[PDB]
Amino acid sequence: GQKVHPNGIRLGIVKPWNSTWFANTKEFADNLDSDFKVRQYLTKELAKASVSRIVIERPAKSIRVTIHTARPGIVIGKKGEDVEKLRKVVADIAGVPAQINIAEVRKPELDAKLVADSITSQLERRVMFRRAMKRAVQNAMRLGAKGIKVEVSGRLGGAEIARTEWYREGRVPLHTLRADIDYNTSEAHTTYGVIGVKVWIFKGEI
Amino acid sequence: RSLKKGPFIDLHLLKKVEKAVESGDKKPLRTWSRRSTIFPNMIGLTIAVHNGRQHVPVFVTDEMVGHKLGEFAPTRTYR
Amino acid sequence: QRIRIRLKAFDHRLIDQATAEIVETAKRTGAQVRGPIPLPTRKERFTVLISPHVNKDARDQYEIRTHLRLVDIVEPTEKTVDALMRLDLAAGVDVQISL
Amino acid sequence: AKQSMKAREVKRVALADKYFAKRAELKAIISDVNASDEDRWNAVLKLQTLPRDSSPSRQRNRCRQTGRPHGFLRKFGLSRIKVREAAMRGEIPGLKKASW
Amino acid sequence: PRRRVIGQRKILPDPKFGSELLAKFVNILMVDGKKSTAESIVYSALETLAQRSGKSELEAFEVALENVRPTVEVKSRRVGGSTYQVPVEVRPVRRNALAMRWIVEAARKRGDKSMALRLANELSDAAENKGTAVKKREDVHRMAEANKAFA
Amino acid sequence: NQYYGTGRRKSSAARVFIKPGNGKIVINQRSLEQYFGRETARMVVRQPLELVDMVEKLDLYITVKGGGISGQAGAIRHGITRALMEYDESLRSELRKAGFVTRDARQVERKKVGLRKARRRPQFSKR
RNA sequence: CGCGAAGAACCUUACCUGGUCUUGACAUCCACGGAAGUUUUCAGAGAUGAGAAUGUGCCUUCGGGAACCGUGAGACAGGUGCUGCAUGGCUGUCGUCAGCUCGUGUUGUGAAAUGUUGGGUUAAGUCCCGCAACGAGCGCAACCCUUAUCCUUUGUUGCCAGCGGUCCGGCCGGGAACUCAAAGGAGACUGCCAGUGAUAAACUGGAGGAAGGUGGGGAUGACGUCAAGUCAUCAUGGCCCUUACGACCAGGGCUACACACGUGCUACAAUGGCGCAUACAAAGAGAAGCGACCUCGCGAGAGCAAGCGGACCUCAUAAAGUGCGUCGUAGUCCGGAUUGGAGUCUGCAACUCGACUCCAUGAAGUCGGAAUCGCUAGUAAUCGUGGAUCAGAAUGCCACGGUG
Repeated sequence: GQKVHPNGIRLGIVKPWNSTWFANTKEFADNLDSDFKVRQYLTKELAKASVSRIVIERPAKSIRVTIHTARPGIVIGKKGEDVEKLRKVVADIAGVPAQINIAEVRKPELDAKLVADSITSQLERRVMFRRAMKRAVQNAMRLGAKGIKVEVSGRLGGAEIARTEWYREGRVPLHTLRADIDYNTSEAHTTYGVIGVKVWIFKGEI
Repeated sequence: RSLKKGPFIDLHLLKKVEKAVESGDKKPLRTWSRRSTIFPNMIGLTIAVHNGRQHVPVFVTDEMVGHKLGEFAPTRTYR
Repeated sequence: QRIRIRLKAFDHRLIDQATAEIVETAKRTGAQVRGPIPLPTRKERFTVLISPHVNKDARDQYEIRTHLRLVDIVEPTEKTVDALMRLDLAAGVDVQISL
Repeated sequence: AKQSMKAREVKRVALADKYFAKRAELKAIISDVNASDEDRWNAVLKLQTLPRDSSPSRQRNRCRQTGRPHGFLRKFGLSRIKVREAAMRGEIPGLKKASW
Repeated sequence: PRRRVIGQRKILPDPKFGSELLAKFVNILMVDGKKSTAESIVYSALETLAQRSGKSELEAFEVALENVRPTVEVKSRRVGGSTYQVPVEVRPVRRNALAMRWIVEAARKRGDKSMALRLANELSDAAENKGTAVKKREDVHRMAEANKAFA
Repeated sequence: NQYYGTGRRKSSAARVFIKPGNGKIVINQRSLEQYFGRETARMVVRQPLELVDMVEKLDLYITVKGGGISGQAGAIRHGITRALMEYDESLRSELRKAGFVTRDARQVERKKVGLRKARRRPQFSKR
């Protein structure tokens, strides 16, 4: 069977939204198309910087991007230098005057997006896929993830037929709404087409 | 029907017809305007209207006035 | 003069923090506050086909709730107009102000 | 859709803002109005000579991302497919799954 | 149903008479959830009845009904090819239901003008027992006695 | 004195005031006979005044919004019987047994994606 | 098989005909020239080709650079081209079925087994008791939304019980009770009583309660199954085309019709048709928008023009119902297909091919062979209302209440 998206069923229960601005119907489609391009930019720039999550709010006129990332140093560059040359190409893309922030991520082993990006990276430099999965599971479980499954898919070690090996460890309860199930996803672009990588990460409940 | 504030014709047909009334009748006009109401001033002429490939000769009678040009080129073959 | 503040916002906990600021801010700077009366709540609905090609009965029905609050102020001081103008709330609240 | 077909829906917006939005909104009133002039329209014949893609009728909506003609939704400017992809990440605010 | 042994719903009694058994008759006669116009037809064709068979309006029904009420029916039942019509002694409640239902399928079949005519004449002829609703009860009591063997 | 009840059924919401003294039934400033032009709907607003006594004993002024006829009826029925238990109290025993105290929970089932109505599936074809 | 398509006149468009372009309709890079833009002009079906005017936003260690346009040659672009049997992503399906597994132990040369079976019980591998098993995980259940009772707070644009006044209108003083609105809480757990039962789990009944044994409805779809579906949403490995399979335009086509099937709507009529009066909803939408009042028109509509980003205004008179009249079992005052005439509106444009109105015309059809579908209660049946898509184009789709 097909599963509901575990982020999406849990919005306004235990997960919060990422675009958190109000509009009326004139300017709604435009805000969406701005917020798309401000994310489609900041993903392409900060690929090395290890970015979990780009929140956007819109107070007043102005746009306010928070970034969450494993590596604050490489975004802030030196004296900002890089923060401040992000702002003035963001503030074109919005139209309004901008404001970038940063947060850490303390445990990059427990973010779904970063675990997936990680695994997806290793698969493009031709690492054996069972090692790449199984490192990632161990790493989360020694830093106290209550559980974690990962699930790669489709031409693994350059086979001619697609398969999906997956590998749980601990508890991962996806029909429990109360459960914080950090989830995310990534495509590895290899010489054998794409390989897709899901990652769930239970962290406990309420 | 086009409500009674207008009837309709293309300029490139209107002016090409004013010529071959005024100058004198001739080899037929090649229009693609199928959407154009036959006026009184067009009578007698042969117009050759586009069916989708061939232009098809239409001798404009008195009785045709009011009908559209496209009504006398059929588009689809059938048996 | 009557000034009245229609607050509206997609989150119901975010809006009645922003209300409870404004009811505090007016009372402290010398005014009689009315409300904050709850108006009804536009819930939109979008059904969408869910597969990329065919399967017409596979669907996903979303909603947006828009919560709406009203706060009338009957006695303005000269402070009370500027106390609320200078205030700044969360991003997901939309204020208005009629006169 | 194609790159050509996305380029065509910039071309058709470019015109209809420049022309009809001012200049044909004159002539659609001169072709209307019964209580002023019934002979020197001239304007019906002049409305043809405007470029054909100045009409807003001629504009399709595409999904501002994938360019897909069908499945559009005006509130979001998006295909049903991309609405749902974006909904579930939390990129459309206030939007959740409903039940009643 | 297999597990699900169940109660049943209290119908309101009939507002004119207070007759719970007659409310079931307007329900049976009702079409498309128009209980209104069922009641019009029924209350009418009891006036036309009770007038023309010496009075009592509850009890001109319950004489005509008592006549069509069955007492046995068949209940077809396969043994291994040929199929055995078994007579079975019918319940108290289902007696009325079958009676009421047959009256109305008889009334709905005739060629008088209104329905309140048609009904009145297949409650006349029930009480003086001819017409199609008792020709139904007789051709059910054949089948029970013709297959009395099998019980 | 004014003894009050609310009552509801389907989308109807009746509000029902009970005065002492006499026979009379008002309902959106109309007579009971004017408002309900169906006999079935009349002898369910009166129902609770039968198990409990009235000929000429309490007036009632009532108003009702929403639903249709037999909805509004049932709301009023329930509205009365809340108001009776305000006034007397120890009539609950008899009212409970006819079961007019039970707020009737039945709404319309919503319509469901895939189906023509609440439960009406479309016509299946094997082949 | 009313499926992609939540809406093919042009557009859409991917197809055909003819007419055009070749670093290109779309993007980056370098070179050189011009501020961008504005404004009519004659050819041509149109794409396209030949003409008047105009500033100079900006800084200039003053070269021009940046905004933007054309020209130039190649790196390239482009492809709704092929493969869903190379893929990701997304979906259908068995099936909301109660199952599917693991670790450590044990039995067996071994595949494997045990657990997971047995005795009860449950909607449930649900729970108890047993037993070489002891435990764990994904599922079931719960946690979420909605509906059913009450309480607290808060009263305008919603409300009007008790007060005064009235143009009889909550309309105007006022009221904060009530409905309603939307936040916060309470409530239902086999909790209490009796009996049945291995003192177990549970079951059957009872009380009080708005609701009683998962109270009703949704969301929630285990491991997997069918090389199921989709390269034409998107992404993508490979193959392929590159003065054409790419690109622009006008006209046509996707609406064809000896036929066969699917899914619907309307019927065949007195539980009815037509005419006149008259009552009771809910849920929605609205600024290149909804559009009142009044005036014109038989009508579709038109003219004028308040209000309303909306519990305020508009769409918007719910219809079945009810009362009074009328038709009399007739292919009819049932039925509305078809065709002729005349209009209205949207739109550059209704010929191919839109919807709606008026006058006329008045087919088939008298309840449907073999067969076959849906439904267990506010359900089926029947009655209207709204929405998305949308210039216009709903008998479809999604939603709402009525009767029942």
